[PDB]
Amino acid sequence: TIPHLAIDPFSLDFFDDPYPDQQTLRDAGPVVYLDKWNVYGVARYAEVHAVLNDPTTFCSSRGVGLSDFKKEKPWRPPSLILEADPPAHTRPRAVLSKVLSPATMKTIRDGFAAAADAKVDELLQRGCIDAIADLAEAYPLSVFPDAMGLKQEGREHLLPYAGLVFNAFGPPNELRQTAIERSAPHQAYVNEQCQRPNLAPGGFGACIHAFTDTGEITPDEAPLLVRSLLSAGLDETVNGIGAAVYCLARFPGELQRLRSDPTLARNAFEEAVRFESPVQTFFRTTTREVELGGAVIGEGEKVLMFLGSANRDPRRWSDPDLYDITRKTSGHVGFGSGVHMCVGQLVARLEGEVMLSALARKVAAIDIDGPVKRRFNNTLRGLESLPVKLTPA
Ligand code: HEM
Ligand SMILES: COc1ccc(C(=O)O)cc1
Ligand SMILES: [Cl-]
Ligand SMILES: [Mg+2]
Repeated sequence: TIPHLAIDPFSLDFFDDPYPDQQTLRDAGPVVYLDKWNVYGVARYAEVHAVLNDPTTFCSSRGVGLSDFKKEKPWRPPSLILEADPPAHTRPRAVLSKVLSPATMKTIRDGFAAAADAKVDELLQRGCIDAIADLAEAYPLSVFPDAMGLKQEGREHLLPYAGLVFNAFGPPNELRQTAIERSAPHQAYVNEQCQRPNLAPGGFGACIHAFTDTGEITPDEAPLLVRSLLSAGLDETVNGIGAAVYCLARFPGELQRLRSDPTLARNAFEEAVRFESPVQTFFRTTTREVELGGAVIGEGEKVLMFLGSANRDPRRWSDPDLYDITRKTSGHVGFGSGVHMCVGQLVARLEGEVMLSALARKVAAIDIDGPVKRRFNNTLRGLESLPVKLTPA
């Protein structure tokens, strides 16, 4: 009843061009079985959405990577939020929600916007730049470590650690094993910065610690919760901004619409998140036997959700392969859905909005002018190098 496929969704060949294989995964059936890794897969929008919104059956506390925490040891102590189910999930989630709240966005918006404007003006003086290293990476590194309240020393470990986190959700292939091997210096840096004295008062990390006074988290929970914000947030946002720049270069009509109404910047970034889905995949583990789209899945089984495929499923989206900055993007699963839906989504949207606003107001054209290179990661989709020439408005 369940079709078995040999597609490896963690192979370099798949990362290089995943979209034909994603259609094969969708059209095979609502539920497939991937023989390469012995997991179930759901690639259509309806089942991916249903699984995300059924946390008592499709749980997160046994890991959201391939590894089942009931069978194997986690490579680092489990996240208190990502790798937890309700009710244990609830109070750490509430703390991060308040630390990254709408009210908090007011305190950082002016500096985040000012840094984006300044970066675009700096890049316009150079003309020919790498939109990853010099923009998609440089901009988040210029605002987010400061807003966390990190010291200057050691920040060279931040991008390597985020790459490791997302490679470690994958299967035990070369990308994962290379990342975890000799990763101790990255872990040691990150764990040290999670201690209260190393976090600047007023920043995100210090505010997490301040919530230990309230009873929502204990002081011994706060370092692991800070760790969540040094794990998530950097690489996915880098990849989303780089994909937006790529899209505005490949779809010049959409850059022109954005230039004509810069208030479309926020939705232009949301559409980039749907289009690219920087987080391609996550797993759940079944807590009981369950029927899903006619498929009977046993207990204790890993279920792979193709978020990127769900965001391109023609059963749900018109012209899913087009970048459309006025698309009604509500309902996309690029940030997840349900109790775990990205608690950092307002920070992500702020960074993406203000960068795309700066481009909309200052740049007349974005032309690819060098070899484009893909960045390979077991969980993240994104570019390594994007040489462009920026023409000033
Ligand atoms: C475009 C950028 C981003 C994308 C595509 C993204 C994607 C996601 C997705 C798909 C989830 C759901 C995980 C699941 O269901 O298991 C998630 C959760 C989460 N994200 Fe993001 N994220 C982004 C930016 C950020 C930022 C900027 C931060 C921090 C400031 C962040 C921190 C988190 C955390 C802590 C969670 C766990 C929430 C929970 O389990 O309740 N992410 N993210
Ligand atoms: C969605 O990606 C992540 C990765 C790590 C964490 C965490 O370490 O809590 C949360 C979300
Ligand atoms: Cl760590
Ligand atoms: Mg400082």
